[PDB]
Amino acid sequence: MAYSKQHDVKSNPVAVELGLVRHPSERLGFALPTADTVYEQAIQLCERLMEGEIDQNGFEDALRCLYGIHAFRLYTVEKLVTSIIKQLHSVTTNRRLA
Amino acid sequence: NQFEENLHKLEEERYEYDRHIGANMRFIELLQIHADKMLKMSEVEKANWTLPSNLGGKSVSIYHKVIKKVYGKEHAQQIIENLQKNPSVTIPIVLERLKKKDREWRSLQNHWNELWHDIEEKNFYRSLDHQGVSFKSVDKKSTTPKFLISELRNLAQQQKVELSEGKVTPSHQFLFSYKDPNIITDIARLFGVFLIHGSTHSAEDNEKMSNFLRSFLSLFFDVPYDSFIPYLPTHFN
Amino acid sequence: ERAERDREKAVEKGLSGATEEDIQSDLQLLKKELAKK
Amino acid sequence: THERFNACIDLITERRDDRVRLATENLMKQLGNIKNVMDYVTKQRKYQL
Amino acid sequence: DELRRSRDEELEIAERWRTFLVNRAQEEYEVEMKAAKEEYEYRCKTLKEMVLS
Amino acid sequence: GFGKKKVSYFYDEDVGNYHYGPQHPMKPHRVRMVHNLVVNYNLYEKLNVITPVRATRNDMTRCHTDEYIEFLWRVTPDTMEKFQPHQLKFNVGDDCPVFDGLYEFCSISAGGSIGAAQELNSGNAEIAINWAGGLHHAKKREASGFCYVNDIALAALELLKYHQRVLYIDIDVHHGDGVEEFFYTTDRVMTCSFHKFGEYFPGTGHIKDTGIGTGKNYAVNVPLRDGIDDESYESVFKPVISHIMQWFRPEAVILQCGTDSLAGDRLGCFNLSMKGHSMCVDFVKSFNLPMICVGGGGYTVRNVARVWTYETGLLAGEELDENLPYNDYLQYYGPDYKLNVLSNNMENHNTRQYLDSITSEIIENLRNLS
Ligand SMILES: [K+]
Ligand SMILES: [K+]
Ligand SMILES: [Zn+2]
Repeated sequence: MAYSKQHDVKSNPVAVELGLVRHPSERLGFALPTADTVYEQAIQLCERLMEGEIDQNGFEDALRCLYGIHAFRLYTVEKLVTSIIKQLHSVTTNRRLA
Repeated sequence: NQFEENLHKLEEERYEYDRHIGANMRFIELLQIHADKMLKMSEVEKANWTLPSNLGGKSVSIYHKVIKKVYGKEHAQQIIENLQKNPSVTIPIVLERLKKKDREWRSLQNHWNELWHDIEEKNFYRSLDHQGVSFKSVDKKSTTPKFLISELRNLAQQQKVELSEGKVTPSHQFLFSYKDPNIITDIARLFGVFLIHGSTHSAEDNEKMSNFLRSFLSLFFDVPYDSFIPYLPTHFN
Repeated sequence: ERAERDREKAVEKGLSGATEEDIQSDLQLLKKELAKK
Repeated sequence: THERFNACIDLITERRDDRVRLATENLMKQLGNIKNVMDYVTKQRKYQL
Repeated sequence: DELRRSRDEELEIAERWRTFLVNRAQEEYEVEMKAAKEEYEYRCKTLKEMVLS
Repeated sequence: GFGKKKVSYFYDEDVGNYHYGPQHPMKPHRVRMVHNLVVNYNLYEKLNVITPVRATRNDMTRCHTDEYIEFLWRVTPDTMEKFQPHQLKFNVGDDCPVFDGLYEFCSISAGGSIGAAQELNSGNAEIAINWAGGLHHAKKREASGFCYVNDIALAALELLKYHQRVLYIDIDVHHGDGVEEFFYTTDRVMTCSFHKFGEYFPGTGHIKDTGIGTGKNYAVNVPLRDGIDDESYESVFKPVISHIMQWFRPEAVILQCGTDSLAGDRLGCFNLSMKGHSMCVDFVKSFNLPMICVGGGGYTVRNVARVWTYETGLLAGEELDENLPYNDYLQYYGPDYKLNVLSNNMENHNTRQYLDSITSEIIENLRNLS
C-alpha cells in the first residue's frame, strides 16, 4: 500500500488550477532516496540518519511522506540499535561465554 | 497534541470572518427588495411609507446584529428608528454603507487566506499522529535491561505458581518467529553502518563485534556467510 | 513569540466595523435629507 | 541592455502573469458557483408552490 | 392565488439578486487585475531606477 | 407517474446565521456549509428541499413546561439582568448561553423535526432529513448541554399517531439523556444509545439503566471506551441492532447522526472514519422502514460538513465523486481537498472480551422482549 499511494493517487484538478495543491516530499529540506520498493528507501533513510546526513525531524518527515501514520514504531530505531550494541559489548567481554 | 490545537485555532479564525460576511450579506439581500420596491412607486407614497417592527423579514435578530456590528451599539437605535419610521430616506444610505463594508471584509479575507494556508500545511500532517510522541518514552522504559530481566523473572515466578496450581504451563515463556531470511541481512547492514559511523567505541571493538556478529548470525539463523560480507567490514581503519 | 502574538491581533482588528468619521458622515447625511421633508 | 537585466524583467513579468492567471481563474469558478446557487433557488421556489 | 403571487415575486427577486452577485464578482476581479498591473509597473520602474543608480 | 420516491430535505436559509458565543464549540454555521456542497454536487436534483414551518409556543410545550418556554420566548441578551432567578432555575448561562435569536433558532430546529414527522405520517416520503435538529440533551424542565428544545421527542409524539412502535438510535459519542428520560417508562418507544461511559458527560447511561415501570427492558445502553475503531464498532453495532429489529419489531426509526464520534474531533474521543461512520447509516437504511435522520453533535466543522454531505448523498441513493467541487468554503478542506475523513493511530481500549461480554448481556436483556 505504501507503493500504491506513492504512485497511484491523483490530485483534485480544481485545487490544481487555483494553485492550492502542495505535496510534501517535493518539499522536505533534502531529497528522497529512489529505489524499486519503498522498503529500500526506508532502509536508505535509516542508514542516512545513522550516518548524520539527516536529523531526527527530517527522518520522521520522510517516513511520513513514505508510509503515512503506520511508521511511528521506527522513530526510535537509532536508539534501539544503540541498545543492541550495548548487549553485544557484554557478550563480547564475558570470558567464559567464548 | 499541540498540532490539533493549532488546527482548531485556525478553523476558529476562518469561521469568524465567514460568519461576519455571511450575516452582512443576508441583511443586504433583505434591503435589496425594499430598494427595488421604492424605485417603483409614486413620489407621494415614498413619504407615507413605513416598515413594521420586523423590517419586512422573518428574523429580526440577524438584522439588529448586523446594524449593531456596523454602526456600534451607541448609534444603532437611531438607525433602527429611522429605518422603521421613514424608510425612503434611510434605506439607500444604509445599503450603500453595508456594501462598502462587505467589499472591505472580502478583501481582508482574501489577504489572510494564504497565511492560513501555509499555517495549515505546516501543522496538518503530524496531527493524525497522537501516538508518535507518546512512544519516545514507553519504548525507553521497555528497552531498559532492568525491565527485561524483571519481566522475565515475573513470568518465571508466575509460571512456577501455575505449575504448583496443577495447571498446564509450557516450558518456554517466549515464542518468537523469524520467517523472512533476508531481514537479518538488512539488520546486519544497519549494524555495519552504525559500527563505522558510531562515535562511541574504538576500531578494534567494532572489528571484534563485526566478526562475532558475522559468525553468530550466519550460524544461528543458518544464512549463508557470503551475504554478510559487504555490510560487516573486517578492517575498520 | 512576538510574531504570532502579533498576527493574532492583526487578524482581530480585521473586522472592526465601520469607522467614526464614516458614521458621522452617514448621520449628517441622514439629518440633511430629513430636513428636505 | 539585452542582458541579465532583461532576465530580471522577464522574471518579474512571470510574477505578474501568474497573478493575472490566478485572478482570471478565480472568476470563472465563482461564476459557476453562482449559476449553481440560482438554478437551485429557482427549482426550489417552484416545488414549494 | 396567494401562492402564485408569492412565487412570482420570489422568482423576480432571485433574478435581481443574481445580477448583484455577478457584478460583485466582476468588481472584485477588476480590483485585483488593476492592482497587479500597477504593482508590476512600479516594480519595473523601481528596478530601472535602481540599475541606473 | 409519481415515479420513485425522493428524500425530503428540510433547510431554512436563516439557520446558518445564529452564533452562540465567543469561542463556543457549537456553530450552527456548519449547516450552511453542508448545503453549499449539496448545491455544488448538483445533489438537489435528487432531493425535495422544503422550507420548514417555524414551530410556535403551543407546539413546544407538548414536552416542556410553560415557564421554561416562556423564559425562552421572553429573554434577550440585553435584558437578562432581570432574569437571574430564571438562569439558576433553567440551567442557562455558562454552557448553554443566552444569545441573539435563541427562540428563533429553537423554532427552526423544532419545525424541521415536526415537518419531517408529518411528511412520514402523510406518505409523501420514506426518508426525511433535517440536520439542524437532533438536540438530544434537553430536558423537560431545563436546558442541558448545548440544547434548548428537544425536538426528537416532538417528532416521536407526532409519529405515534399512526405507528405503534418507534425506535430511536443514537450514535453521538455522548449519552442521549433527554430522549431517554422522556420515554423511560413506556414500551412504545425503544431507545438505544452507544456512548463513552466513564469520567464523561453527562455521566449517565450505565448498562443497568434499562427502564422502569412498563418500560422495563425498553432502553439500551452500550458503554464503550476510548479509541474504538470501525471494525470493533461494527462488531458491537450490527448484532445489537439486528436483534432489536428482530424482537422489538418497530415501524419507524429516528436515527441521530452525531459526528463528534469521528477521529480528530474537538470533544469526542473515538476513532471512526467517514466509512466507519457511514456504515451505521447504511445498515439502518437497509431494513426498509420509515426513517428520520437528524443532526446532533460535531465540533470540527470541516469533518462534519464532509460527513453529512456524504451521508446525504448516500441516503438519496447516489454515489458522489471524491473530489470536492468548487464551493464557497473550499479553503476549509485542505490539503487533500477530498470527500473523506481519516482515522488516526490513537490506541484502542476496547478489548475483544469486553465487547463480547456486553453484547451477550444486552442480548439476554432483549430476549426478555416479545
Ligand atoms: K449515544
Ligand atoms: K422506553
Ligand atoms: Zn455529542
